[PDB]
Amino acid sequence: SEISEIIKGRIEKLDVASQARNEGTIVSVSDGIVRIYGLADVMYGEMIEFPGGVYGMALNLEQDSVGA
Amino acid sequence: HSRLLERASRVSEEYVEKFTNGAVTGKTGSLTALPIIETQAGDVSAFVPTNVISITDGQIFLESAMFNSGIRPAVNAGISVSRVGGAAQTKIIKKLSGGIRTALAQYRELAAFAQFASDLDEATRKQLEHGQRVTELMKQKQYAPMS
Amino acid sequence: SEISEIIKGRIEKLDVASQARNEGTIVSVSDGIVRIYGLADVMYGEMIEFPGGVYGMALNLEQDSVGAVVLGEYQGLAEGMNAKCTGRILEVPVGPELLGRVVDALGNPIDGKGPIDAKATDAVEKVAPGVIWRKSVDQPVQTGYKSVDAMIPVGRGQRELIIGDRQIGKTALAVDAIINQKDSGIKCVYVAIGQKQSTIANVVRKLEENGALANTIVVAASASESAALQYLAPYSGCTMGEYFRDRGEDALIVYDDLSKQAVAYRQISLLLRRPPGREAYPGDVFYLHSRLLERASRVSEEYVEKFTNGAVTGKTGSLTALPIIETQAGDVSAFVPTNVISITDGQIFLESAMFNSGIRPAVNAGISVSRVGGAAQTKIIKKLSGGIRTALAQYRELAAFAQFASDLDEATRKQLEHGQRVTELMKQKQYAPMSIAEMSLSLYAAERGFLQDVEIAKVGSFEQALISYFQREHAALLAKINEKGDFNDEIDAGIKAGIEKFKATQ
Amino acid sequence: SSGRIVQIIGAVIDVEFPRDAVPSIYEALKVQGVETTLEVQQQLGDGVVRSIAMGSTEGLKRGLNVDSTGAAISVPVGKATLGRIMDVLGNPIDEAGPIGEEERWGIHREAPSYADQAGGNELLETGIKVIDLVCPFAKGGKVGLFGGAGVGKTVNMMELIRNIAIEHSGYSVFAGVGERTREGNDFYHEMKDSNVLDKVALVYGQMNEPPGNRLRVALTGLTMAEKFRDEGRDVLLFIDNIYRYTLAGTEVSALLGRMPSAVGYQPTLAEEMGVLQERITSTKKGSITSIQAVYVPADDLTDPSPATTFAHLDATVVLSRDIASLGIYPAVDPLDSTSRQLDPLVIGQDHYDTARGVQYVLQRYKELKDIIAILGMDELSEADKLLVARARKIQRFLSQPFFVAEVFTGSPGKYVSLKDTIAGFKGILNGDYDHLPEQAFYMVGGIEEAVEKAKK
Amino acid sequence: SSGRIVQIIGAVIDVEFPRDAVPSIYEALKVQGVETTLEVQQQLGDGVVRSIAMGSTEGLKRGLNVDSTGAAISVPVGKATLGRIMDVLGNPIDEAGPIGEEERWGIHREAPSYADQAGGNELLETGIKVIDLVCPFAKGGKVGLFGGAGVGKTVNMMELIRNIAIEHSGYSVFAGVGERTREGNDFYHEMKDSNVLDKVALVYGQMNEPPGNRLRVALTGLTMAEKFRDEGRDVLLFIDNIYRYTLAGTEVSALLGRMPSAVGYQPTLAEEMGVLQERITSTKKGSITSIQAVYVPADDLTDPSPATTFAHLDATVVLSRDIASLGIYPAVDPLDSTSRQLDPLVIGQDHYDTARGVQYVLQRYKELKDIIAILGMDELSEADKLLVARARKIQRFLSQPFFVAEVFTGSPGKYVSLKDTIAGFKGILNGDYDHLPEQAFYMVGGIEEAVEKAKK
Amino acid sequence: AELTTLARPYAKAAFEYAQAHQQLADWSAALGVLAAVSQDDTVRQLLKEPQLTSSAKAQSLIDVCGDKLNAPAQNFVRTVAENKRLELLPTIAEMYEQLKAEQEKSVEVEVTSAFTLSKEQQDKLAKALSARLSREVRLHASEDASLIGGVIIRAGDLVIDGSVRGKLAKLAEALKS
Amino acid sequence: AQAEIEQELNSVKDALRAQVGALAVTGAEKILGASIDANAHEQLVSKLAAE
Amino acid sequence: AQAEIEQELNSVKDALRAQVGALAVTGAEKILGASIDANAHEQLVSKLAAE
Ligand SMILES: Nc1ncnc2c1ncn2[C@@H]1O[C@H](COP(=O)(O)OP(=O)(O)OP(=O)(O)O)[C@@H](O)[C@H]1O
Ligand SMILES: Nc1ncnc2c1ncn2[C@@H]1O[C@H](COP(=O)(O)OP(=O)(O)O)[C@@H](O)[C@H]1O
Ligand SMILES: Nc1ncnc2c1ncn2[C@@H]1O[C@H](COP(=O)(O)OP(=O)(O)O)[C@@H](O)[C@H]1O
Ligand SMILES: [Mg+2]
Ligand SMILES: [Mg+2]
Repeated sequence: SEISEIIKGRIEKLDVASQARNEGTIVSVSDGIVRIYGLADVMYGEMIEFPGGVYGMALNLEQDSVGA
Repeated sequence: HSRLLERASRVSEEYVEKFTNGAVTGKTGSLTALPIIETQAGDVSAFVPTNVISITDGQIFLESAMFNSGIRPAVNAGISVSRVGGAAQTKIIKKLSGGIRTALAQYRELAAFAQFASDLDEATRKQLEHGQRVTELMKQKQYAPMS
Repeated sequence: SEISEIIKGRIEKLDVASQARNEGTIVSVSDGIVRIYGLADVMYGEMIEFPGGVYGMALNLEQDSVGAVVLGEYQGLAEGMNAKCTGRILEVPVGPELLGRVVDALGNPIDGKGPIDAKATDAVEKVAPGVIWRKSVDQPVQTGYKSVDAMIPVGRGQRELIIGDRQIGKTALAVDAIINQKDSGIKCVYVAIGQKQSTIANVVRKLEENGALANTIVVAASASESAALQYLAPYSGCTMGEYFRDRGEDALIVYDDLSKQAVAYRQISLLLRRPPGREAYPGDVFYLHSRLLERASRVSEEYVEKFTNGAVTGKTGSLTALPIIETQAGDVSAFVPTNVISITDGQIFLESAMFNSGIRPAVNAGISVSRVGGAAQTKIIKKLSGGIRTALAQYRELAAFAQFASDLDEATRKQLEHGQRVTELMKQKQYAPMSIAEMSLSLYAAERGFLQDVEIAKVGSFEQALISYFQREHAALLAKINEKGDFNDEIDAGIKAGIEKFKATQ
Repeated sequence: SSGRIVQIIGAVIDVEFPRDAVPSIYEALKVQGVETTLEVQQQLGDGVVRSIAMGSTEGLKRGLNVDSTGAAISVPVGKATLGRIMDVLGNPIDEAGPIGEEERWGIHREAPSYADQAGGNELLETGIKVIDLVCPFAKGGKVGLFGGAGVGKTVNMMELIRNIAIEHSGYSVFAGVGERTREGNDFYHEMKDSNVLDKVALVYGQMNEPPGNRLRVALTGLTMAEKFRDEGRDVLLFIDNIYRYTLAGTEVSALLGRMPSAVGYQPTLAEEMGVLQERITSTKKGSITSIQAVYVPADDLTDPSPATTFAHLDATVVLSRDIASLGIYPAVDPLDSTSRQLDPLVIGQDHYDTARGVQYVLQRYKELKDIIAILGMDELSEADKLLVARARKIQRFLSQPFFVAEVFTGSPGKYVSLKDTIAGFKGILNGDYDHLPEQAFYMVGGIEEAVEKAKK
Repeated sequence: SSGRIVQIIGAVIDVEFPRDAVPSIYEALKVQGVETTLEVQQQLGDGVVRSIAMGSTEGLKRGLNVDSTGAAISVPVGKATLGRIMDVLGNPIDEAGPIGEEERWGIHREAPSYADQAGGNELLETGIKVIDLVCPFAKGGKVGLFGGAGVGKTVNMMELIRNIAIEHSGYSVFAGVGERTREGNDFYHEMKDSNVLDKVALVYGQMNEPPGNRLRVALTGLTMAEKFRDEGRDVLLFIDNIYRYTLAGTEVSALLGRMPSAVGYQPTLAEEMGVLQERITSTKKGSITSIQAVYVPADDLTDPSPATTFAHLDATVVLSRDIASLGIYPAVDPLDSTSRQLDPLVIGQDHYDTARGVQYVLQRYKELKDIIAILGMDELSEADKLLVARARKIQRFLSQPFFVAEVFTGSPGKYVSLKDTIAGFKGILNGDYDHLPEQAFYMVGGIEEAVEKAKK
Repeated sequence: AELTTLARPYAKAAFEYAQAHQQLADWSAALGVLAAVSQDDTVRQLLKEPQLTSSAKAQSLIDVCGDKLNAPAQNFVRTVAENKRLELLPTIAEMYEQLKAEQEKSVEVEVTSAFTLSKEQQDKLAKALSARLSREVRLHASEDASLIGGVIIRAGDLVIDGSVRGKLAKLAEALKS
Repeated sequence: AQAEIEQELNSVKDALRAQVGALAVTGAEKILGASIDANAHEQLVSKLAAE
Repeated sequence: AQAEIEQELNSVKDALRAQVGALAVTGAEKILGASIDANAHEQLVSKLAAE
């Protein structure tokens, strides 16, 4: 098959667990679409807040990542 | 379609006798096929119509303009053709229908050319008159076959 | 008598020491693409060496494997075979030793006449001379055709496209343009891409029968050869043509099918899995032809003195290109034709309707154009081509009235027959190139009205007889015009007196 | 060593071998138990090869052992192949038992080198007016019969075979590629009943056979012709449809992991065609004269397959659906058909002027046709009225009844010598037969007959 | 910090950086030991960035070190760029040494905000009569230039370059998007000979450069123009061909693997055009006005490229081959050329009525000329023959001697004002000059010069 | 994609962790054991069933290895199983050593001599090879009777050949060209 | 026709020169295959150690 | 010429066999970088049985 967004060298699950459901980390950026890892409680169509006053909209809620 | 349509065939006496283990001898066997294909607004360039026209032993093209013009059988004699020809006809019909399709194909062309021309020779007027009669004869009603 | 005893000694003057070699192993082989595992130091464009004297070029340097294309036959290569870096980019032999020889896309001789003695090699992929090192195009390149040399002139360092459908004279026009250079001073290069081997041999047999082969380099990459060789052949031929330009001389190059080079580059790209665009071509198909065609140029005296390091001085070198492209049913809006029409300095359009109407050269002069124009013409042809343009333009406007010419007004009826006589003058035969003096007689005779009493059906025999008359009784005047194509009141009066005398006795 | 089937998808099969025993590209493999042959097309990696079945896969299973043969498909060649019907693998497909071969060649081979090509212009007479006039064939030359569906490719080829192969003193190879099984039976009984089967080798791969069979049948027939050429003989090679070779590659290309190109064709269309076409040639040892029928998808001559084929041929004969739709046969298009032998330095000025004369008259009439439809005939000038008559007659005089078409035409077949072909058209262009009605030139062989038909 | 090249596929290069040092989108990167610049297009994630080489990739290998610069491609700006030829990166392609720059600006920025827009429509007085009357340009506007070669395109650009600098204290910038190297050398010498070279900055992206260079050259030239606008000037930005800017975007989009849109264009077609065109406007400090040559694919005005470009054009200037033959060198077609500023609510009732009066008279004359040709000059009424006389006088008064054309015209150049232009045409329409010969109204400048050329 | 491409994230994760916690030798043994267990025909068959959940497959593998996996290794195994990558364990085990070797400044060379073997010979070249490579060299000598006389030294993508077969190859292409 | 005679002669003699080389390679191989000993193998290994 | 070439060809055909042994010992000597004569004797007199 093919490598997915969660499959990164820094996603070290040393402590297998889940914490921080209202915050995430940007995985990649391309032509106005961002992949975010960790936003566990984000709703479909919710406003996402990024640094420097920029906002995103949640469109793809997948097992491993959020597309905005 | 080629794997389906190549089964429709005529088999020799030797083929039937072997399969029937000698039970049937002196008899040839056959399967004749009449596949149907639908086109969109007369477009034959589509992938499926292109494939099937290239597999069969002939085709019968039905035209919508002819169907609306009163020729209900609607067989376009210029585009339709049989790759068996006269071998598929009885002696009487084979002799009487000699070059009628190619003569109808030429009459359809002569009519369009002479639409706005001045009086032509006897040969032309005679051919134009003979053509309008076989065209009216080829018309037939549904459920009314002829021996 | 024998030779073998004096050659073995040289082989005993070759190194046997160990050399560090960066190496990989073949992992997969398919459709002419060998994927190798290893080769961490191979460069984009470097040539790889496989077992058996087979060579490749690295084109996909991905993170985990190398995608390489075979410059030969790949059906003998296999998984587990060893692959070695060579440390070299692709280079071809260059120099005068290539003239009169037939070679493959790598410079190997295929004619069977023996080994080439080239004293230097050069890179197939190179950058074109920059803006500031060029000189404006103002020297002519005669093709020997009255329709092309009078209305669509080609200059030294220009790029003129030959465009049109299949089987209408595209190859004939370019081969005749090469034949006409045998006495000019311009060296010629013909590149055959994706042609069948027997067709290339009929052109060489025709170059040899007309005495043009000794002035021509023939580069071949036939239809059964690897797509990599067909993709590289135009660059190899260009590199052989650039030798003469960079050293102060002039050359002419013909690319017989740039559309077949584009098709070969598309095959390699889709097999490397590069993202596709319009008509399935890769995103850099414009850059493919543009990188090739911008090398055809005219360079200044300062570039030639810099390159030659002072050896050659006062001379400007050039490379003129005649790329050929085939259109499908007259569709010039296709992707590859659109790209090349925008890259070139002008276009010669050949038409199937004109070719079937007996107009053998088939040049549609109404849409064909040369952006260099009159700067690429000698003084005599520049003066006599102006009226030829007006007469053909008038004929294109008033050609339906031909069947109602009686009812036409006299002025218009006068213009109509002039247009029909100038149109019949443009018809010419294959392998019959005309010189500046011989073209001038025909153009002068029509432009000064000497055909008004000649039946449109006898214009050709009139032309052929007129040239034969001047070749015998006016040999000194033809020799004078052929020096530089100069014009003055004495030449004008001299030609007039000869045509008047011709009508009075022949 | 031995391999196991790991993946079957349609006609494509993957076989995994020890990483030290991976079979070569184009190598033939045999399945254990099942009677099936697989040719390696690609080495995916890790001891696995991708192959295409030369038979059906309905009986194949995952894990079946496959054997490496160490070579490509080897077919029988030489004198033993004459008067026999064979499949792609060279097996006999006639009930006459085994073939006494004394040698087997591999179907894959290099094309003759640039130094081995040979040039010749010996004119070959066909007996057809349109061809003998605008498409003069040459001995050792390559001919192509381009056309759509139902316009005459098979019929015309059969007439040529009859007017050339029967008289030809040398041998002949007939390859039926993606052909109707009924045409193959009619031709076999025809060669057998005509006593000419003794000098003709027959290879058949019809439409009912798997893609791999239709993809290599052309290489089998060509391998037999190459053995005869290399013996110093003069050979005739007839291919029923070379398009089926390209199509079999399109049908299998996507399953082989190749991205599609324009008009959904394999990205290797021009190379796969060049690799076959460069072997069908006349070298310095012997001469192969070849006639290929070329199918044109949807009658569009700009389709990538027909468009890539023109450059490989010496003589290009074009059949038109618009001419066939008017009851005119052979339906050759004189303004689209071409030949390299059409050159005054190869034939003569009289022939060339007659051909260009016919073309000029037909090209001008193609524009007056629409003018006559709108308005009327009366509005034309006298020269145009006079030209329209000769054009309509020349179009009809190009029609010739053929012996192979008697079943369809109903009339007897006719053979016209090039002399009569030139004489008649020259006279019509001169206007000598302007006294004859238009209907007199339809299917009348020589011009003389036309003069007689006008009286009936 | 520094990263390493991980993958090379044509002009597309992937580079891997430390997790704390990943470069930003559009950031410029430098390869160590080679003169190659990479512009970052996308952040793939896991430390890796996708960039497009701004040069050739031949000879590069995996593992080479790459250095981040901290900002986008930064080019020299200001007075030092005048009379110089530069590449996409701002390097001096002419052999004239380094540019005497005092400042450098990045090529990527947002368009001026809603609050930065000027308070109305102000005409740009070009000093050319036919343009200032029939094709009025607005300051900060975009003008589409249509026509073939050899019709005066280059001379018209040089005259505009001279007039903005000498009569308005402005400057010019020329962006050679996909420039032909031969034409780029010829244009540089023509401007030096015409003494206009010190009034313009030349930025060239030649056809043989990779797609990324041809796409960014328009932003490099626009960045130099933005600097002069901030100085307090009105500037001219010439774009050699706007279709080649669209095509370079299509090529880059295909290389990056994006899914293509309608007719095969990039999905970002309207956004890429908007990002370039929205910077060209009239601000509260200065105004960049642009003249852009437009190419129409397959002569189709509905094709996505023409369609998108026309949405940002304020005027259309058409150059005519026919008009040139007449002898009017400006060669602008008064009937086909148009402007959105030709509205009485913008230019006032007087300018509008004068321009529409000239167009009305010129239209009637074109209809009457077909009558004179088919039926003869006597068939016309007295009013129609009087109109023909005014139309011919109007047609010749649309001509003008330019300061850069003195070599061709053999007469000194003229700069006519908008006031003099309106007054001159208003009189000829009313008949105040009906006694003068039409030739007196040829190549004169203002209307008083026609009256004086007449006395003689 | 290449198993190496799919194993690169997992391997770099194992290495950055082993290095920051001084466990570069413990993980080598754990990954070698995990790779080993997964290849067995019984375990291979078990891992390919649709009945088991990702956690059940992960657990079964930690139980067979047991002490061989430290708390962190067992969690890494749970990450690999959750993502459905248990077929890449041999590849993941291999790439870990490569990152480690570049860290330790060492190379595993693979020398192949024709007919002679001596303790003096191995070191004689390990000095030059070390000097050239700027790394410690763990030679792995072996026998290649195919060679007429000489040795073939392989290290990374570098292949220093001094075998007479290599001189034969050179002499042969030279003589036939 | 005049040039074709010389190229034929030099082509055939060259084809022979390559065959002679292939026999010489085999000879050298058979000779070395019966001449390498420990005193020579050490010289080969120690010589390589300096390269 | 094709008939003439065959007359000279049959002379070189056997003349080459008289010197292939020298090419083999010099080749072996250059490959080894030392004297080979001590092991050339039995090879030089026997290899000619397949040339
Ligand atoms: N004066 C002429 N100029 C050009 N072609 C001519 C002329 N007179 C006759 N012909 C014939 O026209 C044909 C042109 O063939 P040519 O190969 O040049 O066409 P082409 O367009 O290049 O064909 P292709 O596309 O297959 O390469 C030849 O048969 C040639 O002999
Ligand atoms: N010369 C001809 N005379 C009569 N019928 C013909 C002729 N050529 C083709 N046909 C008709 O077309 C068919 C045979 O043509 P064929 O060779 O099969 O065409 P294609 O191969 O182009 O599909 C038959 O149905 C026959 O009636
Ligand atoms: N304003 C003008 N006055 C006089 N001659 C002109 C003028 N504009 C164009 N020409 C003539 O037309 C030619 C072509 O004009 P140019 O601007 O170079 O068009 P293009 O760049 O397309 O070639 C010039 O060389 C000159 O001969
Ligand atoms: Mg050609
Ligand atoms: Mg058929």
